[PDB]
Parts: sequence; structure tokens; C-alpha cells
Amino acid sequence: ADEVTFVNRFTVHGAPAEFESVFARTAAFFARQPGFVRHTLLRERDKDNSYVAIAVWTDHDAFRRALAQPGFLPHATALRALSTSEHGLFTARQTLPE
Amino acid sequence: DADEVTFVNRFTVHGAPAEFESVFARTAAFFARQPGFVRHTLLRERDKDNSYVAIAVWTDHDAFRRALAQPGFLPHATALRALSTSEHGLFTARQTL
Ligand SMILES: [Cl-]
Ligand SMILES: [Cl-]
Repeated sequence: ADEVTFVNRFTVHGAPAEFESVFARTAAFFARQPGFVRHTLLRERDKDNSYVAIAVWTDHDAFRRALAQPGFLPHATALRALSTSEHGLFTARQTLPE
Repeated sequence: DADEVTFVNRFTVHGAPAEFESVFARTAAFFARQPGFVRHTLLRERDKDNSYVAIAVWTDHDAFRRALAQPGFLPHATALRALSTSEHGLFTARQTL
């Protein structure tokens, strides 16, 4: 649609359990932001410490409003503490089924 | 294992993006006829014309491997290898809201 997809690759350095906890609470916060559509956390099969998150928002503006929230900052901080992140924003060009 | 698998593949496109997308649409269409195909998305990084991520979901690791092993995959792997460089990983979904 007009919808953007945030993809975030995490290299987790500490305990994966602790990382997934910190993540869940991050996910919870975004889940109640206007324009939120969905979120997936992925774990790489042949590693303990590789992860990928995927967040869909209705539009760019909805997403940037969610990031500029003062409520997001402690989640951001906790994640940085526990992981190296390489992230980016995408559009969907082809989807199937659909 | 028995777990749902999400294949994630990063592409840098060196040839025409238009021809890359078209080849991909056919490739997705081929995947769509394979047992255990759940879904497929092709993403493009915003304000980059050459950076793509393809996300393919399969009911398990074996259905995915068997898709890639089919003779009819060969022309689609060939077309993409001529157009792009790529790095992939095999994942399992942990959370979803
Ligand atoms: Cl483990
Ligand atoms: Cl690459």
C-alpha cells in the first residue's frame, strides 16, 4: 500500500533470553502506536546470536511518529546495550499470496 | 526440525532493477506451486534502487530444500545469479503481534 517495513538485524552478545525479553517489551510498546500493522522476530537456525525483526507500519509518517516517542527511548537504550544493530526501511514491491 | 522456516535473502542488484523484479515475480510464481509454500515478499530499501530483501516462508526446512532442488528452479537461479550478489540465512519465527 503506502506501507513501510522496518527490517532490523541484531547480533546478540549476551543471553538470548534477556534479549527476547527486552524485545517483547519493545514490541508491546509499538503494538499500541497508531498505524502499527504487524511485527515478526526471527532467529537464525545455525546460530545462537543472529536475529532479524520486521515491523510493518501503514505509512512512513506513522512509523516516524512511533520512533520520536519519548516512550521508545528506554527500549532503544536496552537493546543497544544487548546487541549490535544494522537496520533499514523498505517498501514491498511484490507480495504472494495477494 | 518441524518448525516453520523463514528464508531471508539479501540482494545487491547490479543489472537493471526492472529486470531483477520481473525475474523475481516469475521465481515467486514457481515457489507458489511448491508444496509447503506459505508466503513471499520482495522488499526494496527506500531511496536505494539496488538493495532488496526477499522473505520466503515455508512450512518446514525440508519443503524449502525440496523446492530449491526442483529442476524448474534452475532457470530462475541462473537469471538471478546473472543480475545480483546475495547473502542468505535460514530463520525460525519466535514472536509475532
Ligand atoms: Cl538455545
Ligand atoms: Cl550482497
